[PDB]
Amino acid sequence: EALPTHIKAQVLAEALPWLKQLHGKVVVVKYGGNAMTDDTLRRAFAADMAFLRNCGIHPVVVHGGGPQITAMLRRLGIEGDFKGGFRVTTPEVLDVARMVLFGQVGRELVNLINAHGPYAVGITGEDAQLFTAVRRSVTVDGVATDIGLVGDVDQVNTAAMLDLVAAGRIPVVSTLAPDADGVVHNINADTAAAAVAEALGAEKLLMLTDIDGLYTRWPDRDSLVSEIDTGTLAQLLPTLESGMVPKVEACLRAVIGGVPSAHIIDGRVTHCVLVELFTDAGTGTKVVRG
Amino acid sequence: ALPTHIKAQVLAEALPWLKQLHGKVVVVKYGGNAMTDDTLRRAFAADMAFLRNCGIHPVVVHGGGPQITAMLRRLGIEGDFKGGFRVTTPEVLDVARMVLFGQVGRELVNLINAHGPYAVGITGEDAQLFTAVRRSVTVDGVATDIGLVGDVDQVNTAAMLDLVAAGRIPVVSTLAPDADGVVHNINADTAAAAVAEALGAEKLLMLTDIDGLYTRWPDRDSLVSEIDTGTLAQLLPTLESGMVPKVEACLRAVIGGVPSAHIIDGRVTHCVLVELFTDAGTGTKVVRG
Amino acid sequence: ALPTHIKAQVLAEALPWLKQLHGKVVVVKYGGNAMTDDTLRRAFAADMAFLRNCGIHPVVVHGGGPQITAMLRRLGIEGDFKGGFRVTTPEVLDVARMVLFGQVGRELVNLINAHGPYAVGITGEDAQLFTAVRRSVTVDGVATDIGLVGDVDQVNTAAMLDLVAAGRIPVVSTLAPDADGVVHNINADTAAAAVAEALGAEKLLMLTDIDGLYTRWPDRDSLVSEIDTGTLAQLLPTLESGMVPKVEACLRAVIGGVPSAHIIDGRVTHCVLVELFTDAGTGTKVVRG
Amino acid sequence: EALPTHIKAQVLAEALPWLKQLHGKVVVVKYGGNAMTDDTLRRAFAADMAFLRNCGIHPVVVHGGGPQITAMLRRLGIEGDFKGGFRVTTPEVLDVARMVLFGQVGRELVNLINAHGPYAVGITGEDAQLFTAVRRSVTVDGVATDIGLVGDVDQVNTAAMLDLVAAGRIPVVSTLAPDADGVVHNINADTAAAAVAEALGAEKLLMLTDIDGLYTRWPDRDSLVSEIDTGTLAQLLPTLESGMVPKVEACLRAVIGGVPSAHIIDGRVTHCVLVELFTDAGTGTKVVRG
Amino acid sequence: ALPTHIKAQVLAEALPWLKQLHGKVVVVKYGGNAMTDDTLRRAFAADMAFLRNCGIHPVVVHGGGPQITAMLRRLGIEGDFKGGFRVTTPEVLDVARMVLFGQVGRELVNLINAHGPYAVGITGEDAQLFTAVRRSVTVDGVATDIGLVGDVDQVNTAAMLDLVAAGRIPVVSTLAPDADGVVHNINADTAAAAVAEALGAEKLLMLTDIDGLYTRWPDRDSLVSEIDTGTLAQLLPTLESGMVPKVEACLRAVIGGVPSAHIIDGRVTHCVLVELFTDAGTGTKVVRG
Amino acid sequence: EALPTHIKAQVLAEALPWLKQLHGKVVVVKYGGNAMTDDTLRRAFAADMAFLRNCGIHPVVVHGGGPQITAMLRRLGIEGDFKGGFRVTTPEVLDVARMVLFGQVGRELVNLINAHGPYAVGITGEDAQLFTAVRRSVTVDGVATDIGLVGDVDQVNTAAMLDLVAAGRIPVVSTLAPDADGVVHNINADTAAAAVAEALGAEKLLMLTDIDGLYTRWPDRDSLVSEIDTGTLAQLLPTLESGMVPKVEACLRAVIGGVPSAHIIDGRVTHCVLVELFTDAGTGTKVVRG
Ligand SMILES: CC(=O)N[C@@H](CCC(=O)O)C(=O)O
Ligand SMILES: CC(=O)N[C@@H](CCC(=O)O)C(=O)O
Ligand SMILES: CC(=O)N[C@@H](CCC(=O)O)C(=O)O
Ligand SMILES: CC(=O)N[C@@H](CCC(=O)O)C(=O)O
Ligand SMILES: CC(=O)N[C@@H](CCC(=O)O)C(=O)O
Ligand SMILES: CC(=O)N[C@@H](CCC(=O)O)C(=O)O
Repeated sequence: EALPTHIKAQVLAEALPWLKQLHGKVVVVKYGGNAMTDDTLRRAFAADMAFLRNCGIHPVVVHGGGPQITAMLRRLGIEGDFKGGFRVTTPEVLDVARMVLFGQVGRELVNLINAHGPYAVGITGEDAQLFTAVRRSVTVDGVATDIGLVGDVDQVNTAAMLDLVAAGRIPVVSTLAPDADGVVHNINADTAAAAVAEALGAEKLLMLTDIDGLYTRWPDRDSLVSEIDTGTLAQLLPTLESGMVPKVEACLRAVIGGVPSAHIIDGRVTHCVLVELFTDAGTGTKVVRG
Repeated sequence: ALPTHIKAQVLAEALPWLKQLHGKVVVVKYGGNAMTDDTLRRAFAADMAFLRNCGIHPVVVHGGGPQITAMLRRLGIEGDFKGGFRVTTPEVLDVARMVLFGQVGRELVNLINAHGPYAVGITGEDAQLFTAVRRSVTVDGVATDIGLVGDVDQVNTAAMLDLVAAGRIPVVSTLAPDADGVVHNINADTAAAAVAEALGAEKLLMLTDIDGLYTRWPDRDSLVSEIDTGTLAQLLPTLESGMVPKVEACLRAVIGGVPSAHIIDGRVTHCVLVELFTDAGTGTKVVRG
Repeated sequence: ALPTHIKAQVLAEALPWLKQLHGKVVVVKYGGNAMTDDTLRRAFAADMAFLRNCGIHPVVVHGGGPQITAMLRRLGIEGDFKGGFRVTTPEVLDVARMVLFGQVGRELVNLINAHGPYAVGITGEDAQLFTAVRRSVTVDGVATDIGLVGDVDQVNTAAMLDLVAAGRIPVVSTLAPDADGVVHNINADTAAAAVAEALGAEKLLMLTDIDGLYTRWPDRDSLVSEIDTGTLAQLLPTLESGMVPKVEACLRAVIGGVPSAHIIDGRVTHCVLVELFTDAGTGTKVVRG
Repeated sequence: EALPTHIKAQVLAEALPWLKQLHGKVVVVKYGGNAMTDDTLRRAFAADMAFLRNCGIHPVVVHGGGPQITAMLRRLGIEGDFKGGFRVTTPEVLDVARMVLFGQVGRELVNLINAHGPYAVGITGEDAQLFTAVRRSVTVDGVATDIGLVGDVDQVNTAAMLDLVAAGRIPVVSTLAPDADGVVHNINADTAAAAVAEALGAEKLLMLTDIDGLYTRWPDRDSLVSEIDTGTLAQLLPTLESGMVPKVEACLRAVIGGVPSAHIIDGRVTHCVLVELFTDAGTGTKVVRG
Repeated sequence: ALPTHIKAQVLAEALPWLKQLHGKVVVVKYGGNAMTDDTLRRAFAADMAFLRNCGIHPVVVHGGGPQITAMLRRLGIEGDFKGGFRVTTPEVLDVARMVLFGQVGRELVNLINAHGPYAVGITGEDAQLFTAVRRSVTVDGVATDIGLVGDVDQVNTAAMLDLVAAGRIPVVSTLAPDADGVVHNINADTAAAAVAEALGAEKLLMLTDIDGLYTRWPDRDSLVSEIDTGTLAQLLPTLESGMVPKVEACLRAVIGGVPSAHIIDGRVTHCVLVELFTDAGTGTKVVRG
Repeated sequence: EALPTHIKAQVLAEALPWLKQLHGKVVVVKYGGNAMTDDTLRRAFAADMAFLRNCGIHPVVVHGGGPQITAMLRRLGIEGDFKGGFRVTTPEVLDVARMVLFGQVGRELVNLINAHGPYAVGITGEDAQLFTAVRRSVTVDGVATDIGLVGDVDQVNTAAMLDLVAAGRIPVVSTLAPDADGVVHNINADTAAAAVAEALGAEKLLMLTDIDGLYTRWPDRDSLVSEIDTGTLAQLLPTLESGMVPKVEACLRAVIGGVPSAHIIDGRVTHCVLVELFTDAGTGTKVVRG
């Protein structure tokens, strides 16, 4: 209210280059962290999805739900663990993971976005075979370890996916997918978002995180980088904290696969999506090909 | 081992019904043993792929009462039913939605998708495809609040028909928001009839764990193969409580313009093919009267 | 220098209006200092590109009175105005058309096209997109022939909406043929209102070189931020002659079904963004009453 | 009636793999022999065409009419003969052949199919220049012999043809076609069916015949083959009865030209088309590439 | 040898009629000497290609009475006419259909297709494009059964207009099934008028072996260049029997909404171009009155 | 009136080969000279455009206006000149040129054509960025000379242009266009017509001129040529009168760029367009590739 009108006009006017770049384009947004627990942040995130939609941009939301899965497994008395930052997934764990991600977490996000209109539609790789999985192992200090029904996205039905977007819908993706034999696997949502971004030819991949950005020499807070190329970023990979490794592996996968830029942004900031896309604050970390 | 001239005649006799159903919507209420027995559920999924590959447009509406009850038990959530409806607190809704959409519908989508890229899971929440209005129930003349239980109110018919025209088979979990965004749990039988009417379906099929409608249960000589809605409405107060929702659904759909509704025996492998492409006279057919 | 959390809130607060305008036509009357000052005209063109890149469909109707007068002076053509309209001989029409379509509209098309392939210049002559009917004016009760001056008569709404659906921004020069093919000059304010009504625009924006409607000009305490068409029609005979065409245009558009018309201050950089995506309460909003 | 219901269900269920393979695909069916004279067989054939149509399959019927042509020529007192299994065709014979095939035989089939709906449409290569002919000779013991206005299908308008099928029609093709100079030639219907099958990218070519199938060492009835590759089948060609040579030359042409399989089936069997397509009886003879 | 400025004016004078017919259906009844003489039939086929390549949509309905009679003679089938219609036994129908569709229509399709991929032969049997209803005739007041003779009953207008929109020229043989599937022979003049009305044709052209309508046959001073349907209905009982079907066809078409029907001299090379693109006043034009 | 009807029929019938060649095709017509000053010729030209339109042909009109520009500059007291047959173009001259061409000359032609229906739409390269310019110099006896804001057509938006034609419109093109930096240049209308003809894949380019045709040895009136190949025509280029050089450079550009034929036709003849397209008078000069 206190802000003079000519200043508001200038903020709107400065969005124009970014509206032109994104009009009619796909933007994949990986949604997770505390941005899915704080109620103000969640409603702002959903409003930003409706914002993109009402500018003619095509958002695609890919969500996680690690803590919600862990909580439900505890409530049911199912003992489990993690190893490479991935959840060890028995058939029993997979059923719970799928039921929490698609039947609880994805449902809340669909309903939050739909307070703005008939846009959000929940999907998994199972639906219309929209994408498939291949079982993956993880490295426990150089040795490859079986962790059950954990997968990487293998193939994606680009055409059917873009058909949802053509109808004016915002796909909300829960990261489960069948392999070639129909066995459904749990996929880390960061890696799935990168696979979807590459497959759909997205103009950008946004990854919400609970951090200011990428630090090259953590915990040295002077090591924070606003922009980095994939060559330099791949060298940091052995050095990074285990919590960032999927975020970086996803950025590398997307940008090496042709997505013009991927962005690690602070999901703790209200309207972080609008800040990243329509402002030139230099905030977060931008990854480009190099 | 069957002579080929006999197989040919079985196939040839399907032709009148292929003609009647080609390009038409068929709403199938799926539940009971057809959903839990492994032979029956695989045959049901195959029958959905069969309809799809004849150019027929199936729409599956599924239930999941026992699965919900089992999960509530595991989580220690005690609840009641009233007038056949589950008393739905916000906690019960969350579990119901998570079981129906994240477990039961998921099993059917995967079973159907073994045949091709056809099944898509949806609730009324998705693209606001349908809405709910809160309903009460009258237990001994008094209207009773049972929480977040709804009836299907409005349906985006155009969007639904676009889905089936694109060759998808909607697998519908019966949850939907009201006008204020509050998600309600809807009884799946009532929902299937509402969807059948809204989409202008040519048939409503209601899978049940019984041979058909008995006027004098359990006497198998009281079984009715075909009945009009007028007579069936008179029979309704006399029927066993387990059949009431099935009959109320058939009545609503057929009075709402669906040419026929069918209570069919879901214990029979390929019950959908038997009902649609054969003139066995099995189950109970409901027509307008 | 502005904190990022403040920029975010400015952007977030545009969302209700992005929703209201997405896919809708907005007719903008462009003239006055917004058309001559180099900072304002570049911001106006950028605002048209802004609307286009939000999926909104702007349609610009421009004036050019002073530019016409200047060219007539250079060519030695002496003429008059009557009742605010230019006495239009065939010679005056040729100059008016050449200045409006071949000079003024050309500047705006090029300014907008610095942002992309959007602007297309058109008069009613092109594809017979709209027609004129000759009008007279009454000066002291007597109806006076003022030559080839017209009002917008019929509009090919379907063709115009096809243009904007294709992502083009029509830049309209206000000239049009009558039923016999004779091209008339149309006052741009009256034309913008006629186009807004014909296209079913969601808003009509009228850029003016004033803060808004004053009931007691020049006293800035008589400024009206919102008014209904009934009260505004009563105020009309009392207003300064410079505001009469602006008010008559708003009245015609809103009585003709446009949800709201806006007299906004074209002296303000980005006046279009301010009006549409901000709730500053600036200018004068006209609604049906 | 006596057949138990669970058996009927199983027969229907076993059609599913073949319905999936043929849904949305073209199937060319060459119709001829006694299946066009017996009234029960003819109505069953037409019902099978309506069956395919009402499963979302796209049948294209190509018909012959050798005996009907011969009968009309006899009625008119026009003397003629055969040489390489092909009719010697003067201009006078061509006019009669065209009038009988398109104006009599094709008309009966169109009306039989249309008892089931508005599907069948009669066409020749003349109509919309749907296909052209090139004059062909035949070999009389190693010497090439002119037999008049007899042709092979040269080019086919694949796009216009598929447009008829897109409108939900079942083309009924009489095998006459103009050459490049407009001279209409009579084309053997077996060879024309193979040319149409190749041109339309058909999934299968079905050839109705008055025989159990292909015998490799006729008349040894133990030489009947249910499946044979084109390499092996081409070697039999000099050995075969003159009545089968067009059936085999058509199968070879279609399958070498990319049609996944061609089938010689017994047109004496009611609903032979349904038996072949939706049953795994192993009946008839299937030809595949080898 | 003709001066080029004269050719230019002949071409320029076609423009009003190109405008009237562009995108419109023209139904042409083809028969008589225009169908048998080799110069005339080649010019007729070329004129059909001409219309097609102007964006006009010709639909040809052809006859073949003498050809049918000749084939029946060769086959030894004796038959009669009654009231101008052929007594149609199943045997006569088979020959009529085989001659009309398998011989006469084939010649025209091939002649037209020398100019491009345009002509397609169809009867009412094909895709059930039109149906017949059995008709009798009254010979001296008594209604007489004449076998499988029909009138055009219903027409799939949408399917026919799809054909011409795809750039095809339908060549129609006048045979069609009734409601029970029985194919009837239809008089081609009556059929052409029924098709013209059903397709909303802009013109019906009826080629005839005469200069036009004579009120006092054979006196060439009784020739009528234009007449309204009211007066022409009064003249009908007075006309020679050979003109009756032509006049009854024009009356039916124009009373059924076709703007004009034309009896034109098929003995004249390029009679179709002369009628449509020239204002010679030749033939007889029938308009509503 | 005096002309017998069978002669009129034959004139119409002889148009048929040319109607078949042009149906559904683009024809670019450069309109200029006295055909834009004589009132009978102008109305005949507009009628010929409506004629083409009502035969299903797609005309595209490109117009000039040299004398009208010169007249307006004189009225305004702006001194200017020519050098290589091109107008020396200051910013001041460009503004007048654009205002006269688009706001006066193009307007008269649009209204003349529209007396026949809703067909003509005026456009410049500025509109929807339909085409761009690159500044060009001219040769003054072997030395390259800057003549201000004069351009050649550089790129053309073929798709957007054909969209206007698909709606049934006749584009009337005024030859102004921006360069890559937005600076609008004046383009010689002959060269622009050739660029548009090449870009749209036109079947023919027609250039109205005030001459009988191309003379190879002017003024020898026996040197008039009805047809010439581009190889031979390029050799004449150093010899020709300065007034024909753009006409020839345009024909060469169009035909070398793939337009099947370009035609220099006498704009002094009423209905010259119909004479050229639908008559085989051999009039004018036809240019083909060689
Ligand atoms: C394989 C794996 O770890 N999946 C994640 C899915 C959700 C997320 O990525 O946050 C899990 O927690 O089970
Ligand atoms: C309101 C209500 O009881 N809904 C059902 C939904 C499942 C079903 O109908 O089978 C329930 O058990 O919760
Ligand atoms: C009739 C009339 O006065 N037209 C205006 C057009 C321009 C404008 O409205 O600004 C004129 O000054 O000629
Ligand atoms: C060339 C030739 O023999 N044509 C065949 C056509 C019909 C058929 O193949 O059965 C004929 O009998 O004349
Ligand atoms: C019923 C009838 O007489 N039909 C006509 C068809 C041909 C025509 O009209 O020229 C006939 O002679 O058989
Ligand atoms: C660069 C140039 O000479 N343009 C031309 C445009 C019109 C025409 O070609 O006739 C001019 O006269 O200015």
